[PDB]
Formats: sequence, C-alpha cells, structure tokens
Amino acid sequence: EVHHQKLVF
Amino acid sequence: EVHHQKLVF
Amino acid sequence: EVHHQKLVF
Amino acid sequence: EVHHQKLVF
Amino acid sequence: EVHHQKLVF
Amino acid sequence: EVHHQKLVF
Amino acid sequence: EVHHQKLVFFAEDVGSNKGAIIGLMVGGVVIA
Amino acid sequence: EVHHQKLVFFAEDVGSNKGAIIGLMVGGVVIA
Amino acid sequence: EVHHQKLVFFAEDVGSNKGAIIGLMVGGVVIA
Amino acid sequence: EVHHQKLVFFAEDVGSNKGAIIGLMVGGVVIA
Amino acid sequence: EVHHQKLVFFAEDVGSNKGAIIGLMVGGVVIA
Amino acid sequence: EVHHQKLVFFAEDVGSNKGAIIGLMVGGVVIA
Repeated sequence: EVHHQKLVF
Repeated sequence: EVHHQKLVF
Repeated sequence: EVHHQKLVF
Repeated sequence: EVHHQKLVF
Repeated sequence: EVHHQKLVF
Repeated sequence: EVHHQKLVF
Repeated sequence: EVHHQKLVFFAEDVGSNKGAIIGLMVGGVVIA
Repeated sequence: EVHHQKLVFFAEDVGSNKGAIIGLMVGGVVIA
Repeated sequence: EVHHQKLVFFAEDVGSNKGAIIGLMVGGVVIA
Repeated sequence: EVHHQKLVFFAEDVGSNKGAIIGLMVGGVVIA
Repeated sequence: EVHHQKLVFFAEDVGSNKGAIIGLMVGGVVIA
Repeated sequence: EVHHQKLVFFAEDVGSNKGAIIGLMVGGVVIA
C-alpha cells in the first residue's frame, strides 16, 4: 500500500 | 507500505 | 515501511 | 420615602 | 429617606 | 437619611 | 437619584461546579 | 445621588469548585 | 454623593477549590 | 491496523479571536 | 499497529487573541 | 506498534495574546 500527496502554489 | 508528502510555495 | 516529507518556500 | 424588608425561617 | 432590613433564622 | 441592618441566627 | 436594596440568600451549593469536569479553550492551538 | 444596601448570605459551598477537574487554555500552543 | 452598605456572610467553603485539579495556560508553548 | 495522513494548511487568522470581546461564566455567582 | 503523518502549516496569527478583551469566571463569587 | 511524524510550521504570532486584556477567576472570593 503506497500513498502520498502534494501542495504547490 | 510507503508514504510521503511535500509542500512548496 | 518507509515514509518522509519535505517543505520548501 | 421609607422602605425595608425582613426574612425569618 | 429611611430604609433597613433584617435576617433571622 | 438613616439606614441600618441586622443578622441573627 | 437611584436607590437599591437586596436581601440575596443562597442555601446550598448554588452556582457551584462540584465534581464537574470542565475544559475550556479560548484561542490557542493544540496539535494532538 | 446613588444609594445601595446588600445583605448577601451564602450557606454552603456556593460557587465552589470542590473536587472539579478544570483545564483552561487562553492562547498558547501545545504540540502533543 | 454615593452611599454603600454590605453585610456579606459566607458559612462554608464558598468559592473554594478544595480537592480540585486545576491546569491553566495563558500563552506559552509546550512541545510535549 | 490504522493509517492516517494530513496536510492541513491555514493561511490567514483562521479560528482567531482578533479584536473580539469575550465574556464567559461557567458556574460561580455574581451579585452585581 | 497505528501510523500517523502530519504537515501542519499555519501562516498568519491563526488561533490568536490579538487585541481581544477576554473575561473568564469558572466558579468563585463576586459581590460587586 | 505506534509511529508518528510531524512537520509543524507556524509563521506569525499564532496562538498569541498580543495586546489582549485577560482576566481569569477560578474560584476565590472578591468583595468589591
């Protein structure tokens, strides 16, 4: 099980 | 199980 | 199990 | 003007 | 003007 | 102007 | 001209918090 | 002109916090 | 002109914190 | 087994009380 | 087994009480 | 087994009481 997230602005 | 996250602005 | 995170601005 | 009050028990 | 009060128990 | 009060128990 | 006259009389634990569990938060940050 | 007259009378633990558990937070940071 | 007259009378542990557990935080930082 | 993953991001004074007038009363007695 | 992962990020005075007027009363007695 | 990982990041006066007027009362008696 692999999971992630990002945020750019 | 591998997980991560990032944040850039 | 491997996990990490970053932060750049 | 005159006024007063009481309490008994 | 006169005023007063009491308390008894 | 006269005023007073009491307390008894 | 203003008069006033009170004879307040409380008997038992009026307005008390006896045995209560109280948690307040007015502002601030909690990262649990 | 302003008058006043009180005869406050409290008997038991009025307004008390006897045995209470109280936690306040007014601002501040807690990283638990 | 201002008058005043009180006869406050408290009997038991009014307003007490007997046996309470109290924790306050007004500002500050706690990195637990 | 329980996982979790957050990326909370607040920009301006989220949840703040800036300039507010706040009056609380949890129990107690006030004879005004 | 329990995991966790946070990236909290607050920018301005989040959760602050800047310039607020705050009055609390948790129990107690005030004969004003 | 329990893991954890935080990257808290606050920028400005988060959770501060800058310039606030704060009055607390947890129990006690004030005969004003």
